[PDB]
Amino acid sequence: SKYMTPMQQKLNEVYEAVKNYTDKRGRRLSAIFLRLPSRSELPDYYLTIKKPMDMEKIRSHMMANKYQDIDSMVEDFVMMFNNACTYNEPESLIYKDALVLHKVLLETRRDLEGD
Ligand SMILES: CCc1n[nH]c2oc(=O)c3ccccc3c12
Repeated sequence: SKYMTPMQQKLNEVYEAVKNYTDKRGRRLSAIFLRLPSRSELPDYYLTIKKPMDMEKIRSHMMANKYQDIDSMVEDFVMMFNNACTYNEPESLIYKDALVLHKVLLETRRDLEGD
């Protein structure tokens, strides 16, 4: 009950790798991605993005034990970063940060392929 299954441990490790990542200056890139603002605060996002995603949604799904494999969680992260890179321009910091975290995600999945 305290003890997570191997799949649960792996899901958590991937999630935490993205969440905890800090650049060389100590900035936690996940900060902005934790929770989307509301429809009144970010209207153009909701009018243009088909499938809203934030890390709270991912975390809630993980904590409900609803991901069956690592690929399913990775797909939600990838959706989130592609959403960020669709809504925001390439010159923007949120776009750039999404690309870094997307690399962190994939590198973490690859680092754990034998686990
Ligand atoms: C202002 C917050 C923000 N602007 N553009 C965004 O794109 C996103 O994909 C996203 C995902 C989770 C939390 C915030 C944002 C976001």
